[PDB]
Amino acid sequence: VQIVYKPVDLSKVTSKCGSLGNIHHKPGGGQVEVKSEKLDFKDRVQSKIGSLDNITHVPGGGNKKIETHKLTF
Amino acid sequence: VQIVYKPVDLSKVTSKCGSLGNIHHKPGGGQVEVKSEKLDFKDRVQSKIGSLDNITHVPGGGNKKIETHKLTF
Amino acid sequence: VQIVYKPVDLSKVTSKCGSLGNIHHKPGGGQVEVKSEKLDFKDRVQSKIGSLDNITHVPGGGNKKIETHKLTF
Amino acid sequence: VQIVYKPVDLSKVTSKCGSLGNIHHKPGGGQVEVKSEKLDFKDRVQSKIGSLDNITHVPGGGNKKIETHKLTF
Amino acid sequence: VQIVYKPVDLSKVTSKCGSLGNIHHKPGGGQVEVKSEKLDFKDRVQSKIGSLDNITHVPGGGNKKIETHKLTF
Amino acid sequence: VQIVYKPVDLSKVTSKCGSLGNIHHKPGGGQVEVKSEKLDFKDRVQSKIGSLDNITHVPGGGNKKIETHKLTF
Amino acid sequence: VQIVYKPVDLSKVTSKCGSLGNIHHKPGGGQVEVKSEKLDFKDRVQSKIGSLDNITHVPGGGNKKIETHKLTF
Amino acid sequence: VQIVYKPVDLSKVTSKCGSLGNIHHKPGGGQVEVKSEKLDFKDRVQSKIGSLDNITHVPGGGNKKIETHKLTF
Amino acid sequence: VQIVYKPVDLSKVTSKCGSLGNIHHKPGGGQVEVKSEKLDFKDRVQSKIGSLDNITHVPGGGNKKIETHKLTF
Amino acid sequence: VQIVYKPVDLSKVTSKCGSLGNIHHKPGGGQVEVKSEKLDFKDRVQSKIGSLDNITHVPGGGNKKIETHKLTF
Repeated sequence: VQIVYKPVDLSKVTSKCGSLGNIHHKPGGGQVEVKSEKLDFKDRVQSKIGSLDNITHVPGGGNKKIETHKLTF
Repeated sequence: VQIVYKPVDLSKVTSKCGSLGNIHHKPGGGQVEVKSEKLDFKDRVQSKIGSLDNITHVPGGGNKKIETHKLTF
Repeated sequence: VQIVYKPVDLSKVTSKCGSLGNIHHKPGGGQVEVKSEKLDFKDRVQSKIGSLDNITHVPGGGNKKIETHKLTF
Repeated sequence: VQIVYKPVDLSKVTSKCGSLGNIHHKPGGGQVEVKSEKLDFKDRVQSKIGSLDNITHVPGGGNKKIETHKLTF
Repeated sequence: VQIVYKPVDLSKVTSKCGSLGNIHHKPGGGQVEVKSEKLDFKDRVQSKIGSLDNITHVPGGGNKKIETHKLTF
Repeated sequence: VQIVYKPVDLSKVTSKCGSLGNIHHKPGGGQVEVKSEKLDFKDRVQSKIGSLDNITHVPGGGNKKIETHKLTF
Repeated sequence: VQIVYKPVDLSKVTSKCGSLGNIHHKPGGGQVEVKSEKLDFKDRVQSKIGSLDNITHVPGGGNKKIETHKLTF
Repeated sequence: VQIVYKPVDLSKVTSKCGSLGNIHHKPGGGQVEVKSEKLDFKDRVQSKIGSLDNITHVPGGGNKKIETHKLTF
Repeated sequence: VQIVYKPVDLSKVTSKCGSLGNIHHKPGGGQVEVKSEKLDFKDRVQSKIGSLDNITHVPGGGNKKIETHKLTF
Repeated sequence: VQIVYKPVDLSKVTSKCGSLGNIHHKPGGGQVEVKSEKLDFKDRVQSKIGSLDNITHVPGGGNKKIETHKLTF
């Protein structure tokens, strides 16, 4: 049994931008109310309960390359 | 048994932009109310309960390349 | 038994934009009310309960290439 | 049994930006109230309960390359 | 049984930015109230309860490369 | 010339209420936009321009008696 | 010329209430925008321009008696 | 010329209340924007421009008696 | 010419309340923006420009009697 | 010419309250921005520009009697 795994990746993920700006984010407050009793989180649990979040994200690039290589024998 | 895995990727994911701007995000508050009793989250659980979130996302690029390579023997 | 896997990808996903802007997002608040009792989330569960979210997304590019390669023997 | 794992990655994830700026983030406060009784978090649990967070993120680049290589025998 | 693991990575994650600035972050305070009784956190638990955080993050670069190599015999 | 003005008022305006309650008022926000140029208000002018008001009025009584007595010679 | 002005008022404006309560007022924010140029208010002018007001008024009584007596010779 | 002004007022404006309470007022923020150029207010001018006010008024009584007596010769 | 002004006022404005309480006022912040150029206020001018006020008023009584007596010869 | 001014006032403005309390006022911050150039206030001008005020007023009584007596010859 002979297994050869040799994928080739010469790809390009790119961007160019002249001018990025004059970005205004102005949230008018607000009310969040959460009521619960018992929280039992067992395995690989990701959670957010009760939030009023404000996020401004302005990267010059922000490009992504995600890759998975899985070989199982 | 001979298995050869050698995919070739020379692809391009790209963008160009002159000017990006004059972006206004102004949420008028609001009310969120959540009531529950028992939360049992067991395996690989991702959750958001009770939220008033405001997100402004203005990347110059924001391009993505996602790739999965899975070989099972 | 001989298996050869060698797909070739030289593709292009691209964009060009002169000017991107004068984007206004102004939500007039609002009310969200959610009532529940028992939440049992077991495996690979993604959820959002009770939300008033505002998202402004203005990428210069925003192009995507998604690819899956699965070989099972 | 012969297994050869030698993937090749010569990829590029890049960006260029002339000018990035005039970014304003001005949250109008707000109210967050969370009530619970028992929190039992057992294994690999990531959580946020009761928050009013404000995040401004403006990287010049912000590009990402994420890669996983898993070989199981 | 012969196993050879020799992946090659000559990739590039980069950015260039001329001018980054005039970034204003001005949160209007706010109220956060959290009430609970019993918190039992057992293994690999990461959590935040009751917060009003303000984060301004403006890196010149901020690029990331994350890589995992796992071989199990 | 003899003028006699002597009206007699022994009237009663009354109310009785056992229990007043469980009153819920929950407006779902909304948008109001008003555009004008020149406002010239000269004499005894009462006005409201551009509003999103919410009024809850729950008096135990709220009874009124309005009376005008005008004698002109 | 003889003028006699002697009106008699022995009236009653009253109320009785056992229990007044469980009153909830929860406005969902909202947006108000007003644009004008020239405001010229000359005599006895009462005005409100551009508002998002929330009023909760719960008097135990709230009864009123308004009376005007005008004699002109 | 004989003028006699002698009005008689023995009136009663009253209230009684057992229990007044459990009153909740929770505004969900909101946005108010007002733009103008020239404001010329000359005589006896009462005004409010650009507001987001929240008023909770819960008097035990709150009864009123307003009276005007005007004699002109 | 004989003028006699002798009005008689033996009136009563009153209230009684057993218990007044459990009053909650919780504003969710908000945004107020006002732009103007020239404000010329000449005589007996009362004004409020640009406000986000929160008033809680809970008097045990709060009763009022307002009276005007004007004689002009 | 004989003018007699002798009004009689034996009125009562009163209140009684057993228990006054459990009053909570919790403003969620907020943003107020006011821009102007020239403010010319000439005679008997009362004004407030640009404010975020919070007032809690809980008098045991709070009753008022206002009276004006004006005789002009």
